[PDB]
Amino acid sequence: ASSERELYEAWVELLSWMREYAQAKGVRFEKEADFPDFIYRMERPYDLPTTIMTASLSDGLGEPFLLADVSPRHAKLKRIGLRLPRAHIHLHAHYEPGKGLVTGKIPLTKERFFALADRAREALAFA
Amino acid sequence: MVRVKVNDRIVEVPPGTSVMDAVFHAGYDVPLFCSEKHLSPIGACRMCLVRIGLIQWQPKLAASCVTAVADGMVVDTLSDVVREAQAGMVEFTLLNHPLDCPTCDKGGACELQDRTVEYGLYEKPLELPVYTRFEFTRRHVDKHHPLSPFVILDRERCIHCKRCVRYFEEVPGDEVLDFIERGVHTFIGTMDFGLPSGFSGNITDICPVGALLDLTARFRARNWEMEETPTTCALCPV
Amino acid sequence: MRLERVLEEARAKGYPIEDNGLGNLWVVLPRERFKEEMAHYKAMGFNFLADIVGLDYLTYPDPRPERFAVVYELVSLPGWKDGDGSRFFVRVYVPEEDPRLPTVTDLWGSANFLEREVYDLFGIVFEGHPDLRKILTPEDLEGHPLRKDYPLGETPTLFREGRYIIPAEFRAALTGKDPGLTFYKGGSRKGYRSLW
Amino acid sequence: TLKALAQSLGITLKYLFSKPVTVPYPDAPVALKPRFHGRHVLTRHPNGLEKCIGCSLCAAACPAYAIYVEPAENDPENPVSAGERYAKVYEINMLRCIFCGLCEEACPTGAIVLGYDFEMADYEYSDLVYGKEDMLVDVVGTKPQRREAKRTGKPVKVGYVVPYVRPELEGFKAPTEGGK
Amino acid sequence: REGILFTTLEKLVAWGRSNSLWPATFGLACCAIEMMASTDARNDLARFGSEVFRASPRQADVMIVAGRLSKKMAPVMRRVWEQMPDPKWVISMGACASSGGMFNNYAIVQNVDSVVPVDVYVPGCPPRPEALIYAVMQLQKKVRGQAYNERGERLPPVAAWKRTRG
Amino acid sequence: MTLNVGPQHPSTHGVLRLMVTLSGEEVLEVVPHIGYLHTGFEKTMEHRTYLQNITYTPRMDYLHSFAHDLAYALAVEKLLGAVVPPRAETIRVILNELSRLASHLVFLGTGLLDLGALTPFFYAFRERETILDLFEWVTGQRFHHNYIRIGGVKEDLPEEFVPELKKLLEVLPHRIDEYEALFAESPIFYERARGVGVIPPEVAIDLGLTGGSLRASGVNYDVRKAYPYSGYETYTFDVPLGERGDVFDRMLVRIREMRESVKIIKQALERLEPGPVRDPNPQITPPPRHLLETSMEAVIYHFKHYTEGFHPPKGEVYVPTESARGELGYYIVSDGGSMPYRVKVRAPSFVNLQSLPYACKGEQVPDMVAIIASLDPVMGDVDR
Ligand code: SF4
Ligand code: SF4
Ligand code: SF4
Ligand code: SF4
Ligand code: FES
Repeated sequence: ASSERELYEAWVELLSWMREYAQAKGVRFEKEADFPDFIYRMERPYDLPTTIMTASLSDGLGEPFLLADVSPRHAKLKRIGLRLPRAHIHLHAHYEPGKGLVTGKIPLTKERFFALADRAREALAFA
Repeated sequence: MVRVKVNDRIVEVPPGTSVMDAVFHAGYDVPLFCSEKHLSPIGACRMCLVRIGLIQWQPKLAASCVTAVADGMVVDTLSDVVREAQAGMVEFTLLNHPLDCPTCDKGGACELQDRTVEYGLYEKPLELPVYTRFEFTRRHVDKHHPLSPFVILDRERCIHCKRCVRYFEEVPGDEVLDFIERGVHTFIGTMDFGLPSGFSGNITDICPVGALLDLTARFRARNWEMEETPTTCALCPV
Repeated sequence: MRLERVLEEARAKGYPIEDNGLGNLWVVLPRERFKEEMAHYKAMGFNFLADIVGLDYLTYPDPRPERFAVVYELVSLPGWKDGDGSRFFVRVYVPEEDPRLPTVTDLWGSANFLEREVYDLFGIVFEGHPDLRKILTPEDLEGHPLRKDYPLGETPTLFREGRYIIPAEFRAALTGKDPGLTFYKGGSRKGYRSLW
Repeated sequence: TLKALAQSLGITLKYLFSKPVTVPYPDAPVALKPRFHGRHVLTRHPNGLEKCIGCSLCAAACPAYAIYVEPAENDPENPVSAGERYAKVYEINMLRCIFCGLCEEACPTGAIVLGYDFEMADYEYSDLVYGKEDMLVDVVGTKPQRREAKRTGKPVKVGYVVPYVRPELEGFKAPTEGGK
Repeated sequence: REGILFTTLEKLVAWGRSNSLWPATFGLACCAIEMMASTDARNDLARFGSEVFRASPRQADVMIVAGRLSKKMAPVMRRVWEQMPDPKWVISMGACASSGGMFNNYAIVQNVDSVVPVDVYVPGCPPRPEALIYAVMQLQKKVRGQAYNERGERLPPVAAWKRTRG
Repeated sequence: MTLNVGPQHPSTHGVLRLMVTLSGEEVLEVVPHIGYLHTGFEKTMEHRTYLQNITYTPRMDYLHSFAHDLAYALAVEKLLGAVVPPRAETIRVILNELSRLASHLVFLGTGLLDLGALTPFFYAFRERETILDLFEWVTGQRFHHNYIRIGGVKEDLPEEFVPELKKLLEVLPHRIDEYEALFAESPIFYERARGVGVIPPEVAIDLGLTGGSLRASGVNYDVRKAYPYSGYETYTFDVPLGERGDVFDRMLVRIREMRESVKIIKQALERLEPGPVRDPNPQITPPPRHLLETSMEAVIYHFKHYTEGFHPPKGEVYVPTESARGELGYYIVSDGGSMPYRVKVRAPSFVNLQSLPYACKGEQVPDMVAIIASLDPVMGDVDR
């Protein structure tokens, strides 16, 4: 319901992290997508806390090692997903009220995400 | 030659031939996505599924194109059930096809697009339209990946055109691509990272979506606007 | 209904009878027999000769017997003290080689000018017509203009730094003959209609 | 006959003393309705980001072909519009603009939104092919109006009012019964 | 010999000329019907030196080329133009005239300015009457010489020395 | 002598070059010479889309614009068999009749202007402005309109439309009368009009005249009755008629029409309620734009519609209609392209003009001006 909001707020959060890691390691970031519902929004209420629907971390070859996508506004089954290229690792962030934002059921933290990132970055290291 | 009747018209057309071609000769038509000129079919698009009588009717709609012909055959294409199904498959196709039309530069050449509008439309005279049954979030995957000094790749364009991968086998017999993950997780990639084949660029044309485009003319003009000037090459003695 | 005594006759004389499901009807005649046939109709109580549309079938994506075809629309004004509302077309395919045809000035003075237009726009000389002149176009431009063959006359539109558009390839538009970018078409893009 | 002649005069005489109904221009603003079609404005988001992407849908719609549009792909770091494509050149030849409105209907960014302008007229052909920056939601007048207002140093007015904005426009505030 | 070449005269006479504008409309289009509108019935023109609104160049020198035209009209218009007195102004009214709107065709004449020189364009088909007012206000101050172009560039106080006058 | 009355004169503004064979005090015959304007719309429109063609339709009728438009609309609609919502159809008649009134306003406005006393024009124009204000409201356009769209108009009415519409229906009856008041008495009116404008009903058909010329000679011939098309079937109203071909008769007819038109308005308002405004088959109709946001299939069809535009099937089509100016209709051959393979326009006024040397037999020289004017020339019919 309003789950939505905290999720969005979480999505920003996560994104923020993605940038941080990006700068931290100096690794390449690229915003991928923006909301359809921003484009074709044109007088109908927009209030999303960012404009960004999809964004990714790339190796420095334009090849991502990590993709990060939010669900759109009215697009049901609202979750945020991650997936590591060539790994078949598909992560489904739910939000759980009374907890926070959970990875399956385990609460996400930044470090979790960093660990995922480093193992990605270093392992797959396509370039 | 083989005695074919597609619906209301009969044609001779020698044997070993695809139903499909006789269909088009007959001035009857179907949506088509997998198989292509100068290339061995596969069943993959499954768009050429018809029913046939020879006189009974198959219990499973065979890809006409893939099947050979038969004398005394009836081919049914104006089938109500076909049309419904066409739409069906269309919808299925559209499930993750990312919305990008205005900036899609497959565009006027989005044959896919044209089939959609040709053969699609909900089963219901309407008093209210329908558009979907889908509503869940789409897949989000790979884009803005330069594939080559000439070719940009934004992956979620692909319909799983298998055409290019196929091309590489059929035509040069030199391969550089492959499907990667399985099922829905799948997607085509290279591991050449820049394809050192002397023939490559034709895939742009082959790509029945806008995944492989000429970056050099990316965001420079629109499909319809161009004058497509048939003329002659001289850059090789061919 | 006035129509019907024409219809049985038409059938009797074996003339092909076109019909659109929109309830519009043509009668395909030869040139020769037209005049008299049409004479008989006015006599049979055909009030009003509404139209003469000259047709150029230079390029068509189906075969037709002739390139030039005329079409009359005859009507019976029921609001008049005679008439039944009996409205129907007569089509008459026309040799390109002879752009002749006897007038129907003879049965309506409306015709006069109508046929004049048709000389201008398509090449047809209607036999037995006083005055051919353009009544609608220059006589300094020749070639019986408004034909498919006839030029379309475009000019590039101009924008800053001389940047221009050429209309005739700008268009994403098409004809049925035309294929566009697509290698084929079917479905909707081969037309569509409804019944529901 | 004769009676009438008198009656004729009668009514007109009523009207003579009637205080008239005409509106002076540009001394009381012209009355327009919100659906009115003036000079196209190019809109933007509150994100300060131009809506248009060089959609160029309009261009198929324009029967006059009144649009010269050079496209471009936005800066990734500094995108002039959030999109990945924008209109690197946006020209409109007003000398033949159809102001299709169908234009608006095709544009999906809703970039193009007819204005309330009509105060356009100049002496030179090529000045009347209005540019991008003249076609915004950020200008303060018509090209000649503005060009006058600098050399003269005078401010602006446009002499129209609507009952209220059209919802479609949502940037620029026009004089609306409360301006001129 | 036309009222110039002393400080006094030129401003005087120019005020005279500017304020007395006598429109001769050259309808052949929808423009006309809006033009009769443009005359009366909401707004006036008599306060801009116009009782002349009608067909004699023997009454006017303000040429309003109002409407989309054909080949057949070019020499005609030319000649009509010629049968005006020596100072004379050319309004090119509306899109239909000015550059041929939405027609690209042999029949038509595109870019009316071909046939005769122009000093004022006023686009829009239809335009608003009021735009025409704005235009003649332009044309007023234009012949007054208190005008430029959009590049600051000055210009003569007449339409009639861009091609030959007579 | 053969007198040469050239174009643009005096304020009659037909391109008219007229060879008047005179007796030096009478008209014998006029050989009209015309066609000094022309475009060849019919050509051009085969080089534009169907949607595009709707641009062209009001651009050849200064008067009742919407009728051309409608007639063309109908033809298309028939062809692919599309239907129109009832409310849509309501709106369509309203605009149509509003446009008829407009036409009449202009007809009589010009009538006065052309010759006779000049002034009342301006009053008729006041009303015209009112009408224009109504058009402005709903279509944002003074005239020329595109509000009508395929499947029905393209958006809902203003609420603001309702007050003003009532308002003007209040004023008009009285106003109409007062214009009429100028004519029927004024024994000079008689002496200018009655005798002239002669032509037998029989010859009206032979040379082709259309209603309000034909019905100006009181011959009942409403194409809205005879080939009744939408809504009018179920609307009462009668035919206004004269009973002889003269100027005199014409003039009075028109006044009566207006009153009929007003009752039709009145009827219409009753029959007006919410509803979709165009056909909801998105195959054939462009979709709502509040849904691009939503589905791909929307986006696809939308994109497609406004680019390529549909393919109607192969066919010829014609519908007869009653315009303000007479028998209107489009004979449209489509080959199933994105543009038609033939656009024939039935232009009534043009056919009505054929009857001019006839109409103007043996007439008197100051009278001949009026006799042209009385027939109503819109040059678009003629010139095309
Ligand atoms: S591939 Fe085709 S359907 Fe997809 S965005 Fe591009 S043009 Fe549109
Ligand atoms: S990239 Fe294109 S051609 Fe290749 S499989 Fe995908 S859809 Fe087919
Ligand atoms: S104004 Fe709209 S339609 Fe035109 S290019 Fe911009 S986004 Fe596209
Ligand atoms: S610009 Fe418009 S109003 Fe003027 S003549 Fe042309 S079509 Fe008519
Ligand atoms: S063409 Fe695709 S299954 Fe045959």
